[PDB]
Amino acid sequence: QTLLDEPRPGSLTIGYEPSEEAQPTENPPRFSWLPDIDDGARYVLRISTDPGFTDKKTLVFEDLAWNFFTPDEALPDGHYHWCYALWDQKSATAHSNWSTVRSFEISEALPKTPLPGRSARHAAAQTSHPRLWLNSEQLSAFADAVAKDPNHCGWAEFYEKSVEPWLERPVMPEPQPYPNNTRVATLWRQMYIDCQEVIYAIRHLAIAGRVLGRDDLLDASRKWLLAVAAWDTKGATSRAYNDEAGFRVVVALAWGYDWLYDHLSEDERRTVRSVLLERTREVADHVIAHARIHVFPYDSHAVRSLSAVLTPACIALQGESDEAGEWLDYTVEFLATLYSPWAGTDGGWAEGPHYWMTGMAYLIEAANLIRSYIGYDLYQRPFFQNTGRFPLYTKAPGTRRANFGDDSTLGDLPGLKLGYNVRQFAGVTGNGHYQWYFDHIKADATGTEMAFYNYGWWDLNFDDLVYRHDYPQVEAVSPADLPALAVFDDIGWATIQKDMEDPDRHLQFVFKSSPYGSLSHSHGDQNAFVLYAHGEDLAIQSGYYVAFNSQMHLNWRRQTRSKNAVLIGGKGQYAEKDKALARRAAGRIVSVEEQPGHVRIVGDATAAYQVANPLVQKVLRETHFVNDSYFVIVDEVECSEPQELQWLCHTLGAPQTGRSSFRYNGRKAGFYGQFVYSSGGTPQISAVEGFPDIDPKEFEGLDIHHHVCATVPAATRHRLVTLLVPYSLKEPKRIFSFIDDQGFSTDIYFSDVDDERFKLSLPK
Ligand SMILES: [Cl-]
Repeated sequence: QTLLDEPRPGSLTIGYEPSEEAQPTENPPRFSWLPDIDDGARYVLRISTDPGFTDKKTLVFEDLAWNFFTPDEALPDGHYHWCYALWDQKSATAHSNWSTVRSFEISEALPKTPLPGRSARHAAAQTSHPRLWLNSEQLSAFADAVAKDPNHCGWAEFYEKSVEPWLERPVMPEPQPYPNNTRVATLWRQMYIDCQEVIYAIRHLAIAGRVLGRDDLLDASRKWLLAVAAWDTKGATSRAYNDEAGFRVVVALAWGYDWLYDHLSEDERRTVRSVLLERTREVADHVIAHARIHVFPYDSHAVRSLSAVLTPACIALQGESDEAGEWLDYTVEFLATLYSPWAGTDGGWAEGPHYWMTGMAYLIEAANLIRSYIGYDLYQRPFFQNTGRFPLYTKAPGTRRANFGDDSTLGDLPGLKLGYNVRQFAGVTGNGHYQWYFDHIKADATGTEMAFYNYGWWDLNFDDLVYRHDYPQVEAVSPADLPALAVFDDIGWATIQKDMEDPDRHLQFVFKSSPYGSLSHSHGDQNAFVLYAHGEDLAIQSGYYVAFNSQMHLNWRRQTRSKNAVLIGGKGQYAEKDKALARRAAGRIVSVEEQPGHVRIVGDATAAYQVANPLVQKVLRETHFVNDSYFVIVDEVECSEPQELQWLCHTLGAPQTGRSSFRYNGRKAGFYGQFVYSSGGTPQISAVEGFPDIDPKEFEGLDIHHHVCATVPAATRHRLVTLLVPYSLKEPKRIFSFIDDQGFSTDIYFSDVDDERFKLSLPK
């Protein structure tokens, strides 16, 4: 008997799930285990209520191709055990010892989301073409419906905006290598934009041809398709040379092959298929063998190619490639089982809302294609049921700098695709708040549709056509009744929204203390907050995108010093390049409490500071949202040796400072901050301009931002209480405070101008 190797998990691998440390969130559970030493191993999985795994009480899933699995049926409520072994295909038996036994509970509260097995999915997949978006029955019904009314699903708008332009256009010439195979940003981008247009032309002409019964459009589509099929698979548009170009060529070939299938001669089909298979194999070998996302599921670049590239290519190829059958199974099973380690059960996305936009964009495409083709609906999984609200609470219309993480749009209004993604989730859930969000994001942002960051990535007219055909339209509902508080526990984000519909009263507050640390597109921003109030960005996410790996990115935006957060002993949270340490440099939401007039959120960022400073023993931050009007921030820090405390807050313009306060006024709103209590000593307050130690060429011609720094003398214990009062410039506000520090606790009494009161009581 072979001895099964059961490797230790790492910071960037899958874990062994389900278990008592990781109870299932769905029924049936999503199973994963680290693979044996032999990468060409097959597995057998056993599930039983009997931890002895007696034959009659046990479910057995034999001959599994991969180290992850979702069963095709929900389990009865109860207590279960599971193990796995290596499986010998020929003799039909386990050829290794059984793994560690792990346990889990199934209750009725768990959403029931089974994955139809390989046989059922293969049987559900029709043999005819087309397959992508519409089957032949649907295509027929849609053609009849467009014959009776050219405005059916907005077809007339789609034809005009997304088909018509390609009728005049000469077939895109094959992209050329760079001067001396040395990549330049302009040429790299133009190249993948060129390949994106090849998707649009081939796909939209073919669709128009089939919908309108027009052979001439089919002929025009075919012309682009054969030209692209003739491009050098080892040339400039290969995955190896420019993967962005390579990805797009595969998608173009897939839509053309699928929708022109019957229009192409058998020989033309052979030409296209051969090149489609060859290019698809390049992508599949990268996702499966190199990126190895079934072991390393955080690789979003590889997950994107699985979703956006593999899905359409493999669907187009079904029945005419055994390889493609296997790659489609992997794709479907991966999205059903392992997608995604960035996703929280409450709908949060650990990388932040900008990366939610791009990530969801390509997940949505895969899910829509798969639902149509085999009738399996990924959106039924609870993450997708919940995730529409993440951008609703972190990227509300009008907010520019009021969230966290890498954001290529930082400083601008929320991107169009955020609304479009959320509309998809409106369709799924029937939620009218999601529709409202779509309407308002679109209104604020349209006119940027043809800009390279949208046009080079998705045709929104096609998104519309597909959405209107596939989903019932949801009526927008005012966010006036939207819950003020949304907690995303798994990722450690807490958000408050007030008066979202009102441009003069709208508040967006977000607090972050994440178990994900500074990993990947997250920063050293645990126990940090951002604040948009009275319709303006006040306490901001600072700096500019510039580029990944710029000084602005690495030395400002990743670092705690750019955040509305504390520094201890002159040091921030670990935010360098070591991925394991980045993940270790973590926070967590300790508690959230809510009653009328008082929201209390507690964050613990101890590990986050400890990684870079072993002197640190405890780092807690409380944020109080008081009487729907102002904030009280409580910073509690313990160290083994005297360390000073710095309290930072960032703004678009220069703050003015005082003896125990600072103030910033923007265009229509403003806020003041006051240090009402500091056990470690009276804070010294400074206003700082710009981005220290950052190359000014990186932000040339752009306005500098500012921050206030309040420094408390070195102490082993800090308790700092900061009152933050936002206001409309039309009605500036003042909050009064009294400290009662006698007793076993420090009591702070707050009152407004109408003697409305709040009492903070902090045990000593
Ligand atoms: Cl979450």
